[PDB]
Amino acid sequence: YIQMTQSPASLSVSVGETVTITCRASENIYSFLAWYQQKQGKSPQLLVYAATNLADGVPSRFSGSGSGTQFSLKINSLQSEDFGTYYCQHFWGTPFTFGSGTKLEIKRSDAAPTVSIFPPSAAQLSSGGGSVVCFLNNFYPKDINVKWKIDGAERGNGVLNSWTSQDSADSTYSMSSTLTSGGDEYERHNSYTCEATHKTSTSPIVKSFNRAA
Amino acid sequence: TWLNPDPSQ
Amino acid sequence: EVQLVESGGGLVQPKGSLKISCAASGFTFNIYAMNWVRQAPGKGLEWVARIRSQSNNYTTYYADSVKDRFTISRDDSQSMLYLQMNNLKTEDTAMYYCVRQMGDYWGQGTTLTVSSAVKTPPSVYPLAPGGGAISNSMVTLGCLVNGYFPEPVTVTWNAGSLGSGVHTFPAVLQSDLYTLSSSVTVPVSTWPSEAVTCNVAHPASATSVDKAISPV
Ligand SMILES: *[C@@H]1O[C@H](CO)[C@@H](O[C@@H]2O[C@H](CO)[C@@H](O[C@@H]3O[C@H](CO)[C@@H](O)[C@H](O[C@H]4O[C@H](CO)[C@@H](O)[C@H](O)[C@@H]4O)[C@@H]3O)[C@H](O)[C@H]2NC(C)=O)[C@H](O)[C@H]1NC(C)=O
Repeated sequence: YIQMTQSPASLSVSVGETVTITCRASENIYSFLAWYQQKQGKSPQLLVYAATNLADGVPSRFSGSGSGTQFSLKINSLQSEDFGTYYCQHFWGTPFTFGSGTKLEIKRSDAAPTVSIFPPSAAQLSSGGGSVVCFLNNFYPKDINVKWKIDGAERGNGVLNSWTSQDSADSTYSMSSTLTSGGDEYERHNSYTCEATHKTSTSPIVKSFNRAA
Repeated sequence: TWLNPDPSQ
Repeated sequence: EVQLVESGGGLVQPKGSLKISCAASGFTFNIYAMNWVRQAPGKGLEWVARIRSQSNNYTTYYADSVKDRFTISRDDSQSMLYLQMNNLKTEDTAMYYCVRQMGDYWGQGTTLTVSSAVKTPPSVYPLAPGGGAISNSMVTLGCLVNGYFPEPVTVTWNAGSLGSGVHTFPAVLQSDLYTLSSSVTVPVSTWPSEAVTCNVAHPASATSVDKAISPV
């Protein structure tokens, strides 16, 4: 079977920049190779077929080249919309195997997260549960540090975080952090703090609330 | 070929 | 134009069976070879099966991890592509794509979830600010969706009015149960002067909760 190895796994590209994704084939596959772009929550769209042929309704900035065993896709002056995950696939025999993928991010000027803190719902309390939610909205770059503080004492137990995919609109990221606790364990303290550390500043963005206030 | 509906390889 | 619409994907108990479907239109179906491709949540694309046209005696091809277990078939009279899936395993959980010929057109896909976890309606909570000391003209509000199975859920705001300012965060497994939050940024002129409501929908458990966000 033919093993397609793709490179690089991920790229952080700025608008106007040009970049090339390469993809090598274990065996000789002549020119039987296609390129796909996939956007999150969507089906892959065909970019280039038979290695060098631009498919219908695809920008001329997409250039496929290569034949034999080494292949590469090239994007000239990458646009904002060119975000996604790029895959190669050979079509020389069964099974058709794919490259491991190339995650493509849009490079952006740094932006601080807007932090929002939320106390456990009054509806959730009457159910015996208690979750404290913290939103960190529209920031760049991706990596971000969240820490919790109850009554001054830190918390690292029931904290579970979720990032979003970089959005097409402004190219930023968002992240929820949800501290889940007993519901009885909640009412034993009153002060609750959410600390966000990010590239933009060394001083953490603190958002807090008092249960007994 | 790619544009052939059902190519025989 | 050319279109391939998948259907049939749902929650299946492990070692269970499911038939998924692909409806084709906008091209001569009976001359084209067809195939199924899958994509596990978060992972890459895996080719699963291929089936040739009648003129080529319908010869079939499979992936080793699927052989003797999945059977690809087609009804040319109804421009339909099928995939019979028997003895389903955990690793067969994926988005299943209906692909034409060698890859020129892809369907939107149906999700297949192979789990022994039970279907559960979500608990919807409103997220409203607390304490005080507001440092922004825009106030962000949210909805917490707690303890549900399986995926997906659909969170919109105001019947679909609030298009921008909305962030919906993926999901997480803890104990065979999913949890996701949603956020919305609105002016203090708008809120609480207008009624901001979230519209959570869980297709499986036939759930449609609408929660209003009320000042504390
Ligand atoms: C799809 O399947 C069909 C049916 O299996 C298939 O069509 C058949 O193709 C074969 C050729 O491979 C044909 O068989 C030949 O028929 C001719 C004419 O009658 C005979 O002269 C041939 O006889 C020779 O070979 C024999 C050994 O099998 C010897 O005994 C003999 O001495 C000769 O040397 C041979 O039998 C067959 O007629 C067709 N059938 C039809 C209905 O057309 C087709 O190939 C498959 N499709 C594709 C594209 O692969």
